[PDB]
Amino acid sequence: IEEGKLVIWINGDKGYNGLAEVGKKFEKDTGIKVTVEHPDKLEEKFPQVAATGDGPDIIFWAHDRFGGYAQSGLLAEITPAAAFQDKLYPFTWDAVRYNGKLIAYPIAVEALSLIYNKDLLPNPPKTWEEIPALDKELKAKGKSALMFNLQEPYFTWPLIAADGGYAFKYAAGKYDIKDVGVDNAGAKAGLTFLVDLIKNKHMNADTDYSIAEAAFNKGETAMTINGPWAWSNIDTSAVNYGVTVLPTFKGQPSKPFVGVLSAGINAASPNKELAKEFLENYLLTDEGLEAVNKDKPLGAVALKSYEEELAKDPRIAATMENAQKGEIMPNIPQMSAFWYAVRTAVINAASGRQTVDAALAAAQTNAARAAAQLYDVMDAVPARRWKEFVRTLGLREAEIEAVEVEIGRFRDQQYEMLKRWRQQQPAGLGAIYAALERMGLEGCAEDLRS
Amino acid sequence: IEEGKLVIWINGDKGYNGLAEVGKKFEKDTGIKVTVEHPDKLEEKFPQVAATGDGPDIIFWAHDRFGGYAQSGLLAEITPAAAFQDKLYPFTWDAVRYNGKLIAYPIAVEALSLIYNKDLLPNPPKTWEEIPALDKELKAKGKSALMFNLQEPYFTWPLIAADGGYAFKYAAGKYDIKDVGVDNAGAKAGLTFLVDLIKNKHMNADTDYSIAEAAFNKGETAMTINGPWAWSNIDTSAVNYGVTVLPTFKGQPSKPFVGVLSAGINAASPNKELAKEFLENYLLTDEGLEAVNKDKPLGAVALKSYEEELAKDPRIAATMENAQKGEIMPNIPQMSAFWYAVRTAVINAASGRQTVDAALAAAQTNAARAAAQLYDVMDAVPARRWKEFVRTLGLREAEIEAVEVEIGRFRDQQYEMLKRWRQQQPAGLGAIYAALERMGLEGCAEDLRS
Amino acid sequence: KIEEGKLVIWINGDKGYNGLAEVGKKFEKDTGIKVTVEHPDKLEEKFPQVAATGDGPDIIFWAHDRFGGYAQSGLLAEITPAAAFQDKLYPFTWDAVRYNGKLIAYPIAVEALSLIYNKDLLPNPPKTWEEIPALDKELKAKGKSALMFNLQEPYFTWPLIAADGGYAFKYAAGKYDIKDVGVDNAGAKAGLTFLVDLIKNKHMNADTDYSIAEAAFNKGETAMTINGPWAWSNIDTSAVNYGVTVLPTFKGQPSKPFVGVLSAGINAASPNKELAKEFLENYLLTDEGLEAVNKDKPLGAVALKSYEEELAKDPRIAATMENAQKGEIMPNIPQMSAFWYAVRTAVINAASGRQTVDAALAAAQTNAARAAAQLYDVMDAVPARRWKEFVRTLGLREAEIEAVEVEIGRFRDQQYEMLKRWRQQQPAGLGAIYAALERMGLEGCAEDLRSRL
Amino acid sequence: IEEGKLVIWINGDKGYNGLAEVGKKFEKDTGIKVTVEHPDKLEEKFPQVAATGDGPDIIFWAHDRFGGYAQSGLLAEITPAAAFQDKLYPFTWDAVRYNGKLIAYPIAVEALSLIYNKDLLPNPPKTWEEIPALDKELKAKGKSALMFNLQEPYFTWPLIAADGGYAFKYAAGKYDIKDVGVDNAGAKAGLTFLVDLIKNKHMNADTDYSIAEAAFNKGETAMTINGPWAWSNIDTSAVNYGVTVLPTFKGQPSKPFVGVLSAGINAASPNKELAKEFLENYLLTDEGLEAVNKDKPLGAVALKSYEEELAKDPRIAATMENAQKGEIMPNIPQMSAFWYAVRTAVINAASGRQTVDAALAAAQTNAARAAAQLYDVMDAVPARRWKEFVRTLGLREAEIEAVEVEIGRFRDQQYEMLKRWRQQQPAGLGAIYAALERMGLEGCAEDL
Repeated sequence: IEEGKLVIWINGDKGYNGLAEVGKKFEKDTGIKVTVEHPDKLEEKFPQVAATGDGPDIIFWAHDRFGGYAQSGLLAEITPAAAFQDKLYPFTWDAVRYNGKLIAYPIAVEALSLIYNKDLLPNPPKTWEEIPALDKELKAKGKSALMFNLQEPYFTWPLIAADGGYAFKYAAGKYDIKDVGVDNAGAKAGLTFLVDLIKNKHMNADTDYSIAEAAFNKGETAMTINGPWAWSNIDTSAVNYGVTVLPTFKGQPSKPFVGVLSAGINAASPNKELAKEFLENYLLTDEGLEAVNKDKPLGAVALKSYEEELAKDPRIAATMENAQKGEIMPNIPQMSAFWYAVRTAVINAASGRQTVDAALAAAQTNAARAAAQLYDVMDAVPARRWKEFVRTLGLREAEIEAVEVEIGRFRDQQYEMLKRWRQQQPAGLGAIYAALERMGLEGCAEDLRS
Repeated sequence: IEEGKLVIWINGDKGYNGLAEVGKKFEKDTGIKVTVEHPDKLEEKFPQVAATGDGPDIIFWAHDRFGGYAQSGLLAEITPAAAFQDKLYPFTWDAVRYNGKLIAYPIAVEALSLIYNKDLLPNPPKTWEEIPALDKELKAKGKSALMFNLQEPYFTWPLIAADGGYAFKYAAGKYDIKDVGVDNAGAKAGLTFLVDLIKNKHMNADTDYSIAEAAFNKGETAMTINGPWAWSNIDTSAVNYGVTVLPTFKGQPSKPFVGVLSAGINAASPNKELAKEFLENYLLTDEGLEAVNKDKPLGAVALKSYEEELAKDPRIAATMENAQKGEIMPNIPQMSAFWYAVRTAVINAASGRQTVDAALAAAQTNAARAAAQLYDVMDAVPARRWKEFVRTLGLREAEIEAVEVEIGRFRDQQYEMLKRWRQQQPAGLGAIYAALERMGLEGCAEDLRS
Repeated sequence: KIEEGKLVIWINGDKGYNGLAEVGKKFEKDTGIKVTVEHPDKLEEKFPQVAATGDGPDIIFWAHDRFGGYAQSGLLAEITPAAAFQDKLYPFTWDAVRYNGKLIAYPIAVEALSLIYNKDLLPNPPKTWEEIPALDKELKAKGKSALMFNLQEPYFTWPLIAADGGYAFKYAAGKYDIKDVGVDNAGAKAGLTFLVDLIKNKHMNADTDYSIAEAAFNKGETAMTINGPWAWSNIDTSAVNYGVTVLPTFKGQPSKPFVGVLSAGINAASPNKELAKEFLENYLLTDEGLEAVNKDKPLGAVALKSYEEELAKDPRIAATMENAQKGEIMPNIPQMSAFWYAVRTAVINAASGRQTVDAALAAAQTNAARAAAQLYDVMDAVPARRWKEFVRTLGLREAEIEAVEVEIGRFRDQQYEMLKRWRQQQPAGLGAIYAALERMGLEGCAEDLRSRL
Repeated sequence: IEEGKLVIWINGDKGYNGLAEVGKKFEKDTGIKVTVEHPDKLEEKFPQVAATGDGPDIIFWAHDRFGGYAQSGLLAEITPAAAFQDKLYPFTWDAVRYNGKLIAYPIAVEALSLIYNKDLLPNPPKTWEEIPALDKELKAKGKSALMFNLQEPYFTWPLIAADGGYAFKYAAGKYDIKDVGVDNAGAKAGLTFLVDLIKNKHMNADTDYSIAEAAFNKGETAMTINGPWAWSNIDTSAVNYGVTVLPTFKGQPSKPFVGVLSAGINAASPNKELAKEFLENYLLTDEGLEAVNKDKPLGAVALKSYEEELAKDPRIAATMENAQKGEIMPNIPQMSAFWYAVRTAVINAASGRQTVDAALAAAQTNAARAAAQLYDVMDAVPARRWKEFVRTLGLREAEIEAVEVEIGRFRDQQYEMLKRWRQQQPAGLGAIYAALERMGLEGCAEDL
């Protein structure tokens, strides 16, 4: 990397024009040129260019991917003054911590909230338990009380976690990966309540993001569950809506997963604290944070001073309230195995394939097993290119030869090769992604995101 | 296709500008404007657009692929006067014959020849038997007598056929498919002679086209076996070279396979007698072939009058001499199973995996079975995209479901789907290729052309 | 190496082999040539193995469907009965022992499904399938059901699927047209849709099998079942007072059960074909010879007319024959195994809801002539680790094995291509796979595969 | 099990009639009837019948299988007085030890030795390094110096271990599984010496047990490597032979694996006090051990008093000398993964498919991986009976469904089921054997 200069990588949906503008208020005080760039698959190019010792000085992305980055040492430890740490809400620091050391600056905070049609329903329920009675009263007008995406567990989790569910237990600054909380009594209570809504025809097991977003925006439903990304389409529609706290369940808050957009500094940067005075004293200010929000809104932000003027908008105040009541999304890569197991479980419980107890007991076991993720990779790559693929991944021929001399069948060898490769190299630095391009299988890469 | 104008498709390695000039005098006498276009992957685009009723009026391509076209009735039958057929060499007409009917006009003919470095070897051997002694005499000089591609059976076939090998017996104008000649005494004699060269380290089994063309063009070897397509890179190269007849084996001539560049006309063209007036009266003349040859050389051509002037080049005289000693390449679809079988046999014989008699006995049985080609397709497509692939091929949902309800395991379903599909749609109309690009997996497409 | 100047008969152990032996020793008491009757185990599968060598018995007794495979591999001699003798037996029975226009066996007995009803729970059995839902309602108030029969095997559901116009393969000229299957036509959809409707209206269960249904009827828990004459013995032992009658009509047309004919063929390698034709025509296919076998174990209904109207004084036997004349002869071609496989998938899937009726029958239509499913079953019946030993024991040559392995890479693909190539040289089905698995000490795999035919 | 009675299970290979005589001198002094029985594959029936709480009171078997038994607690812990333990050779006690606890009584000792034709070679070499030079001198008379089984690593191991090979490190009473020693400099030295013998045509890579036994018994070779089980077939032949210490390599002794025939007591026996009184006071004595030796010879025994009388046979003294210079075979179940890796490694080095260093580096990794054995199990069971097989093994339906909900392909599911099953049930209790027979798959049982 070139020294005496700052280069920022920001996602293209974000307010990159306003961000660069803070860089000119920074550059006329020191003379440091800021070029902000919005490459694509930035999250996925950054760890590959950074493993060489190259890339940008500051990386902007959601906090969950920063834990994988920090595991292979691609992010520098940050050392904000204790006075500066009190300028941001404390839970945002938990999201940007990895094995006891801070690795980035929290910027904006995002969580699900309850969105309701003010015309069909002036005062939304404060408890999940009220919703079945209110759905019956609304079905007399061809309306329903609540529709939201029941296919992805991100949307059903706030209820499954309210009474005591959790993904991976967090103590001592580390996530215990063999301590998952989807089989406890609280998760069973939440999923059973969600399953009960479906058996009492208050919701349909087939509702997905599209069906629910259409229903709410066409006035057919009184409430939905969605994040600030969906506020734009509700603006276009004629619906007059409000955003508010998620309903309690058994008296406790729904816990949506919280995602924190964060600014990390490259461990291979020579300008490490010339970058951090830009973040602490020029961007994480009331003035500099407004330049980015006026380009494209950040939603709710971690810096208290600017949050208290943005929270003059009840929508943003609600998002923050829901975030402070929620659960920080773990920044470890094992979160993918968790989503896979929990998604099968909610699908299976909602349809009757499994009881609630069987669905969650299976998800409990399968949340720590990585096999399913590997078998999917093999079936995303054409078998004629299997050996080339893991050579390109970086598994050395000694390990390859060790597999081939005792494993006979071809598929068995590939699984054993991929399994042993994942045991040497943790996810996720975009390695599987980077390999498919050097083989000319971007179509296969493409599809393996989905 | 538009009526009252001609569209020709010719490959880009061919002299399309000179052909266009022949097409421009054609319009000075006719008023019919002729457009020459050189799309890529044309062998594969033509049968797809022609099944539509579309495409060009005339298609220029190697005669072997016209048998598949003619199998689906995609090319118009031609009936040139006997006076005109006597203008071209008689064996070229056999190459454009299919089910007793002529389906194209022959243009140029090409076959392998012996290419020798006249500096390291003034008088090339007339017999294969001379070569071991001459390799000894040159390996004391750090060079070798002969290197040629031993990976593709196209190059080894002239020796296997000399003493009595043949692909499918040709009697009365039709190929007997339950009569294959790769297990006879002559084929075994020819192949063990080639294996013995390897066991005496006069050649090594991993020489391919790249290795051998480099070796000859940098002067490391005295002889190679290659076609007229390789002459120009030898021109740019510093080696002073000659071309002549292939060596005999056991006193009989080597029999290379002959390929004929041919011009068929679209069975769905409304401009068919305008197409046959252009080929018969303007292109297949000394003047029209000279226009294309001055653009890029055709090599040896089928029209006797112009071949007797091109043959003042010993290079071209040799190519025709070798073609007349060889055999026309069969244009039937079973030729794919044949090449697949024979390539396995030569590779396995040259490397020692099999004895000569076992390699040829297998190639004999496997010569008519196309199963192997289907299994390769399965491992060229990622299993995640299988169902989209056979839908895109045109296999209907009733047949896909009929397979899945009866056949349990995944690979078995994959094969049964393709098998049933190939029974309704013959090869090779470029269906499998067109489907893969249209899913955005050309990476899989190219690797399957390979 | 068969014996001359002697007769050896093979008959199944359920049949009356002692009675057959006396007509065979009464045959000798006029001829001087003795007949040994033998009831081997799995005779049906040992015969084509020893008969392909040129050995085995001179006469083979078995169901007619099993003889078409034999006659295609030339293991049975064409028979030449006089037209006068040919007129002594019911005409449709001769259709059953015909293959490529030539007669290949002698018909002896006839057997088909019938409607079996509890005379105490039900004085008048319904004569239409359409009556059954109303009468089932009426018995479910008394803890009973109207009708239970095996819904796992399509042999038992076919009579209803065939009533309104279903058929397996159309039989014209002297051959079955294999590209003319009749399980997707309007009549099949009507019959199968009626049967699924019985299930979704809780008048029957999709999981009823032969054991469940025989138990229910024989303990009086259900008023009707559908079964053939083999099951009459267990209903006799039970206390149930039962009758046998014609199957119900559907849409006004008769139920069409499949007809099976027990037949006597002669070994193509026997030197005693004239001695065989002498015994069957003049000693067994007579009223004595047929009463001697019926005296040991009942044959049911018989093909020779003179004796049938003597047996048909038993209403049970009269009903099986009436039902047989209303049905169609089971095709004796080898594609019938693929047919059963396809239709059984279809009835199972329609009755359980995995498929709609339109789709279940459309798939069986396509799959009715394809044999691949049976080959993939064999691959998963043999442990992969013993595959090469298995195909050697079948008789597949090493050149064929090696030719597959050099061209095809993946294991399953090689396994199928070997069996596929093996089946192209050796036709189905002479029980070769069964005999090979036993010679390796894999009887467990052997039976587990016979469990499925 | 019946109380006030002894039931002993011994293999039909051993002198069971002589054992029963020791068992009736026990019945005339106590009044306790002893039945000795030789069931078939008792090795596999015992852990199945012992887990219900049944089976025999005393089990006689090779010490290797007792570590699996002790891992599931099927054998009683013994605590013989130090006075008794001093009557047997001390290394034999290490073989009947598991997690620091004694689990059986050592009876007999067995190890490979160097067998030489005293006619073709009066004084055998004491050194492996002498053998190439000595082979050339014998190949002038159509003979060879040495042929032995090179397909099973049991026979090649003594030389690979001489200069520093080992399977798993033995700390104080447990084998460290994150420490395998077939990649070290000494293992490479021994295996390279053996490959060199092959590349210099002193041995052929295809020699197996029969070829080597034939060659030695037909007089065509001067030396072989084999155990005392082979002395009888060499007696039958006309060859006049001797038995001696294995050759040293780089000055250090060859270290063969030693196996100890041992007597364990059923954890469910109500007669454990009577079992130890029979073994301590009646069998493991000079009187009682020769009563079984008269029936069929034990070889070398663990009891010093009686071994010093049998070691009057130079054949037997050599067997013991080789065992005291060798190492006890580990009784842990991970030894199957070890042999699998090492057998591939020696084969591939001997054939040229791998270099010595690569073959040994591969076996180093693969010695701790059990995947290969699971895949082999799947291909021994017909796929139509995979799910029934995993039920019969004892994997519970919740774990089966957890696989079926997430894993798509059938082969993948059975592998995941079996791997998870092996992680909740250790080897080797003969479970896979018991399951295959209860399904009617005896062909599948034997072949496995």
